[PDB]
Amino acid sequence: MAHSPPGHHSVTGRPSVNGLALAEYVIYRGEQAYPEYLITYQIMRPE
Amino acid sequence: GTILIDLSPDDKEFQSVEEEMQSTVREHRDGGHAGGIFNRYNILKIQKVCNKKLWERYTHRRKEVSEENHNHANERMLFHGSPFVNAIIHKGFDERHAYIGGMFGAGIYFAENSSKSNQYVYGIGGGTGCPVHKDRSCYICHRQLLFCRVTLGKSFLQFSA
Ligand SMILES: O=c1[nH]c(-c2ccc(-c3ccccn3)cc2)nc2ccccc12
Ligand SMILES: [Zn+2]
Repeated sequence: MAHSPPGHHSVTGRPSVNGLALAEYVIYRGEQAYPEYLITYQIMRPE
Repeated sequence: GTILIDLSPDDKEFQSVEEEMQSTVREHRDGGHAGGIFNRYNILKIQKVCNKKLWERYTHRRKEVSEENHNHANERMLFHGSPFVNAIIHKGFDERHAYIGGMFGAGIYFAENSSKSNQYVYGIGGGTGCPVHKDRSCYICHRQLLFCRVTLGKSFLQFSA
């Protein structure tokens, strides 16, 4: 795993083209996330 | 040490998690190639993941980050899709769960859009799709995502295509 940029704890990927996309995030220490919910699902075929 | 507790669909907690899943679907620039073609999900089950040791590992690091950032963890709830969901819920996130080739370097990636994380359920690029039918847009096979508590602390902003 890489290191966070010096002086930072994560990276935020802000979309700069697709105006509808939301942010994505990266952490470099597994201790910085806890898997609170497990969601079981299917994708639905559009009508 | 991990226990999974089912949430009832009548529970407000089930309902708020389902709403975050459903309301953060978007269209993807690959036209559905990686994650499939869909506008919404059929939620089958939502379980609380309970592990005391893993929770304390999280809160220990959260306090370290907060103390480095004027008592602000900058904690978010974010989606994670991965072929290794089973490993994650039993053993915790670590370096073997990192996307080595990701746009922002080798780390563990999370999304605000549930449909972004859905693209990784069967691996990078959707891999070969579901194991039963080899279909990245399978409407039959059950998928799993994690909705995760994530400490961002001071986050480096990358503007990005
Ligand atoms: O939920 C995500 N998972 C993943 C992802 C990517 C790769 C892997 C992985 C982990 C170990 C070995 C091979 N692939 C696990 C999860 N990448 C994302 C990128 C952007 C936004 C969200 C995600
Ligand atoms: Zn299938």
